[PDB]
Amino acid sequence: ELMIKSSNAFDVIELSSQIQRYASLSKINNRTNPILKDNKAKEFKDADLKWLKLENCPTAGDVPTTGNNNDLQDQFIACDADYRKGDLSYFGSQFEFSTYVHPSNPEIQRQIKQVVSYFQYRGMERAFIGDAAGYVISEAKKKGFSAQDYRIVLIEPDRVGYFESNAISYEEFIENPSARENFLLKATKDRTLALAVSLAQTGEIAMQRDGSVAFLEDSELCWDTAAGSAKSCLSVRYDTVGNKTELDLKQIDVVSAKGLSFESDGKTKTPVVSTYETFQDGGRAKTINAIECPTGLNNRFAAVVSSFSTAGQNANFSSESAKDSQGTTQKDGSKGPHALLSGISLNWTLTNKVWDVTASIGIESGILPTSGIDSGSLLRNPKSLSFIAFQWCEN
Amino acid sequence: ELMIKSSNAFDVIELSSQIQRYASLSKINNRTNPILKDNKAKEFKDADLKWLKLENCPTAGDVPTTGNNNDLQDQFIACDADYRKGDLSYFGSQFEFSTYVHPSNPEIQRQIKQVVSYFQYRGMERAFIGDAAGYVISEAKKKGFSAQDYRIVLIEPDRVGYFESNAISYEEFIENPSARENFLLKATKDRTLALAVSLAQTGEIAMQRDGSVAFLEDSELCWDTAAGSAKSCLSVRYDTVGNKTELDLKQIDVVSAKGLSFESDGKTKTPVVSTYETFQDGGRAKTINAIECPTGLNNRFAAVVSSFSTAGQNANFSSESAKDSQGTTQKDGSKGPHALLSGISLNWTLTNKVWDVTASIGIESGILPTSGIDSGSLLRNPKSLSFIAFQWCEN
Amino acid sequence: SSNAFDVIELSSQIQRYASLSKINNRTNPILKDNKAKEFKDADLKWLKLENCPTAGDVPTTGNNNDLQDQFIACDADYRKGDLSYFGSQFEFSTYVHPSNPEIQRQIKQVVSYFQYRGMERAFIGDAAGYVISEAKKKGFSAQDYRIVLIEPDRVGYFESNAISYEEFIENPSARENFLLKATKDRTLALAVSLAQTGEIAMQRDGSVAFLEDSELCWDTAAGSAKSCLSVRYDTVGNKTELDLKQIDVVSAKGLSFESDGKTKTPVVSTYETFQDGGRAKTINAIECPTGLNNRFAAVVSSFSTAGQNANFSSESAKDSQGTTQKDGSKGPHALLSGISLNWTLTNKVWDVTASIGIESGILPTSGIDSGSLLRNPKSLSFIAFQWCEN
Repeated sequence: ELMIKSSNAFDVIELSSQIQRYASLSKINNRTNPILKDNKAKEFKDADLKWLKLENCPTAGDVPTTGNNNDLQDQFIACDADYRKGDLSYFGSQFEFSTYVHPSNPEIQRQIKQVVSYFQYRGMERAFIGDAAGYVISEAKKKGFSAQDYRIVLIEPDRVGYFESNAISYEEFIENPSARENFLLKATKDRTLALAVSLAQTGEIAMQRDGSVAFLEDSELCWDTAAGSAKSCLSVRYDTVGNKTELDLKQIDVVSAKGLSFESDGKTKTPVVSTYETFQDGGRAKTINAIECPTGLNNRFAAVVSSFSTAGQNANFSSESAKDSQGTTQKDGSKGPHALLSGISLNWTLTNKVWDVTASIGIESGILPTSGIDSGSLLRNPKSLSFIAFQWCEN
Repeated sequence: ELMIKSSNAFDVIELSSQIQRYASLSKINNRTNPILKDNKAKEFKDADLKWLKLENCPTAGDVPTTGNNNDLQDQFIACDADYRKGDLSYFGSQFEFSTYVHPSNPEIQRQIKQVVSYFQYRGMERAFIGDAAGYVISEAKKKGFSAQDYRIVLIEPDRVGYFESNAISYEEFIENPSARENFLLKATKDRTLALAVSLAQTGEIAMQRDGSVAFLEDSELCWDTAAGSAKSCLSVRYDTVGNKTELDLKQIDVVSAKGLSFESDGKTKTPVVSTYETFQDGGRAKTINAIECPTGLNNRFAAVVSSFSTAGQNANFSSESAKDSQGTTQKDGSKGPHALLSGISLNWTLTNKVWDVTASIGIESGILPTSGIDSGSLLRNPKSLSFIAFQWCEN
Repeated sequence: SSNAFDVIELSSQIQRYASLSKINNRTNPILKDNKAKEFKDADLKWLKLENCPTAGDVPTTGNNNDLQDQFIACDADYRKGDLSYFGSQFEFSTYVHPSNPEIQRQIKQVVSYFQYRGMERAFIGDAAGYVISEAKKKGFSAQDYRIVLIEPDRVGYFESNAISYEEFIENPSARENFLLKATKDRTLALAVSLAQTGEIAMQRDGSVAFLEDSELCWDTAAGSAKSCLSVRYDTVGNKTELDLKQIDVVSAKGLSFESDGKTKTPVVSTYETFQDGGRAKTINAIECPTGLNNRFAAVVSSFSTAGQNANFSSESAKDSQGTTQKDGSKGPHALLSGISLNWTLTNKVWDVTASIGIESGILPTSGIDSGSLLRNPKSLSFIAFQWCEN
């Protein structure tokens, strides 16, 4: 049906839907919602609706615009709009709040709990605000407007707003003539009779792509998966025991990263990675490519002893499951028994994105030839050695 | 007017989406969803909807509050809501579950698989439930819900609720008069004719701040970035081959964390972090500060040999790229050749967030003087030693 | 029924379509031409997927594994109701594509016409009311919102007459003025062109992205700047970062990362010593994530030449009672020539063995240790490292 039964009922919904849209927003035209900057638990916004109009109106409203009148602006009602019309005449809205610290917007100091909008009845006979109410409720459903309560109220002026001296639910106004005229008594001359439209702020508020809206405390971000109907979720939770926040990824079996860094006592590192290393024949350094470091982090390295013997070049330690060790070179150049050991040196230097590792094993004197890779009292870059190389980045 | 059908339908979808919302939350107002604590496979909730109302209602419902009434309390339906009216009248909902361990919530014992909400038909000609159901499907599309999988059922009571004895798809009820009239034939006086609603959300549904809307399977969470037009995305996926979920973060170059923990065969670890260590002059114990462990984790330490010789005090190993080693102290007190080695001990003890590290090197007898840091057959906490200290936390 | 919802829903979808160069990683078909104007028809074949029972025009990725981006359903027909879909008029401008010689234009403008078929033509003002209220509800603005009469043109239609929505509503003289020109050579229609003026929400299908530098945040009791995360692009390193650093601890189950293109898990360590008796040591291999293989490395921590006559199992102190002499008794510690640590993976268990070479002529000629070799000695502690990699 595209025919408007009651123009007035239509207007009540049209205005209400925009009040709802406004109450759901933390930002408007990329600026904080004005209503959220104060810290009182209540505020009454006036029937003239200046507070709902753009600040670039001929008469300037309270709703922020972007830097430029250049761009299209988000808006709620026309600059000249007036809803103080008809039998149900807009009377203003009561906003209720609670204190709120937004995790990322410092300008926000409270959050909307509930918005109660009042539409004063100006029909000749008070009782038939009941009929008026019903057409509003009908029109809500027709226009897909979802409010959380409709009530008939009596409101008196307050210190800075209005309060409800008496309230009766819509249902009990039509379907309970005992409570109905129990309520209309109180309709004295400094009280205003009105339809009250309540909007509760629920978990249904949309997560905006600008990140202006936070996930509720203890809520979860979830995926459907091919595992079936079980959802895979993650969350940020705060534990009072220890007073630390946690990004809880434990419903997921594997977190799969590319680059990865973390902090240890203030310092930033990447996870250590390790390799098994031995020297090649010939007595030269073992060259190991330096890992690539993320921005701002420097290369680190450590070599530690795994296996060793005093055989020097006469060995093969490259297999992780067995060691071949043929003895120490004797003065006549032949392989003899394994000499006794006095020390091991492992040195490393980074040049040009390559680590050069050098080593020597010190042995008892008088065994080795005077000259050569194994000579004097030293086995140089020996094959009779395996080490584990550790690499990581840090700042 | 016969737009009583569309209005009845609006309420059906309104209630059904709140029921679906409730079913998707493991916590409500910071407390475990009451329906997830038990361990049965199914449960039927009653048409009176007490279970869906807040416990702070004049007549208390079962939905928890935060405790502090100052707080915004999330809610699903009004305290005086009653959806047992109209041609499609709420009759209760069937929840099916599977057993479940929540990694961070010990109070949870099961997981919702699905919820079906039943609306019994109170029209006097049964055949016209198809017509009523069409309005429901229409109200569903308007709110972003799927138009598929609606069913017309016959349900009967048993001790734990109502079960379906017969079912036909909305589509077959409409198009296949033979199937329709065969289904209706089983609609005996003892069975309740109902529309079975199980809402499914289209991909266009907005994400909500309570987390109750999950991402579609294979959907990603994406950010615009200064890199240009390409998005940067993460996703949660289930591999049917390995039967594991993965949080794929690889499309991002670096995952940058503060504290970090992970699991290895059921145990919680932090990443190993390492320092290069040597003893300072004088032969005394060394102190290394313990890393700060996340709540619940305990400090671990391991020291491994990197370089060593029998020089004892006559050495400097503090550089990673060179070693100064000047031989073992002889009996006259002068530096001599390097003595031969029998062993190396690295020892460590945790005291008040400090690791006390001691070391010694056993050597052949009859070299060292009889007194001093290096004496007898022992080099105490020698300088001629470098070791890598590994630290991590675990439970 | 759902007429007003439908008008805005179709119009938004068409607008979305219009705004897209590719649909399902294939060129938007409407761009593969060079004409300045095209009218697309009421039956909406052009907006339906090609894989519909009756083929539509919207391309497909080819493989049905993933959900195919779509606009309307295969059976959709919006030619009902008092606001009945009449077709969409697109205006284009010239374009030269860098890689596809068939793309020769880009969209400049689209308007969707919904013809009026209500009992009384005057009631189109009411119908336009529901539409505009729905449109604004969803964060849209209509561009030149107007009621029109259209006649067939060279291409598509031209608007022979038009009245703004406000004029039709607030000027009864302008309205019948317009309404009387409604002859048989024209169709009465609502002309809808939607612009997104509200900020939009993140969506279940993941099609909408967080804005550059947006933070995704969670309320907590810890307060500000402790529960937010973001993806930012560092302009100096030209790298993207997932920034979790506000949160005290990221707590994972399994975890993998890449080192120079290779996938790893973090190394995990244990303190190990051999049991009495010279037997080999078994260490259970950690569980690897799908497609990774086990790695192991043992390194020396403490040792002596005591062999069996020792206890190194305590991390804080070492007992070493000397080397077994020829008569089988405990004597002085022998001198050393080497240490081997060996390991082999067999059926999810790492078998670890060790030997310490020592000076000859000390050990007895038979027994647990003989010759010049200590096998799997107690006088040793090593650190064992495990990780997975591909």
